Amino acid sequence: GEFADKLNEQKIAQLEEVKQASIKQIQDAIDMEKSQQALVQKRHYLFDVQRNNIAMALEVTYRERLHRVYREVKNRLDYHISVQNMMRQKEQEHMINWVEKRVVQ
Amino acid sequence: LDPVQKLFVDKIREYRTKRQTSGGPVDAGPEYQQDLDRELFKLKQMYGKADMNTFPNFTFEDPKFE
Amino acid sequence: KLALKTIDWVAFGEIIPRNQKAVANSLKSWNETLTSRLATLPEKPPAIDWAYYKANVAKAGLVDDFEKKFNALKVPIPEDKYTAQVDAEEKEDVKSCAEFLTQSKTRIQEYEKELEKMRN
Repeated sequence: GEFADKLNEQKIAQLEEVKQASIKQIQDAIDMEKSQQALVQKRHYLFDVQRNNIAMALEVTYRERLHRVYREVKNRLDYHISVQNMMRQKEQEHMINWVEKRVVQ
Repeated sequence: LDPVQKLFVDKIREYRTKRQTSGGPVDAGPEYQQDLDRELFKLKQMYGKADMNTFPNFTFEDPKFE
Repeated sequence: KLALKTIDWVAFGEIIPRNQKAVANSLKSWNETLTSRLATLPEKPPAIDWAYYKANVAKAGLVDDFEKKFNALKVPIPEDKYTAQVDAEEKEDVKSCAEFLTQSKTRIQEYEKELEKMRN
């Protein structure tokens, strides 16, 4: 009678480890595949971030250069005006003093 | 305040003699140049140490990465 | 106009070893920084009201001299002497790409072969 029970419980136990292995292995075929899919697309992005960064940094630089030329020229131009303006004021200032000193005479 | 009016006249005349004068700024006084130069110097401070009569040089910075 | 290889950030998060997270972080922020920057830094600067300056000058054809000189002065675009990444990439494909993928495939095969048996 027991002949069966031990054997049977043995036989089940087996297919119980069999189903188990089987899940565990196919879960692993699964992981492997995710690992791959990732290394695929995935990895390039790192270098893409890097290349993008460069591209931008040159653009900013180009633009900044342009802005610098502007600022500096305009700056040279504005100097002449500021000067001119200062001269006038000083000349003017002087004239009023010349006037009062003379009219209050 | 009708008498008061004939003073406008007196101002103009003196404006006139000044304006009629061509030989620098009228009644120099060495100070003028001094002050001038002083303010001419502040503007150098403001606008930079270059020859403002000249078009600018440019050597550009290399880009920078962080 | 720029080309800019599009980028999904959560993937980028998911490909950096931990001992390298530092780098990756700085790489992200620079990008963001850089981006913000270009949003505010205009292609070209404002023009220059040359007429106006010409209108208020004192030294003769200074303005004419400058307007000329300004235009047809060609500002150099910076050399891209920086794409050694292309290289560091191709390298990590020797590495990541082939080597790993080749072994992963072979492992998936045996696993499959191992499920083969078990079917019988």
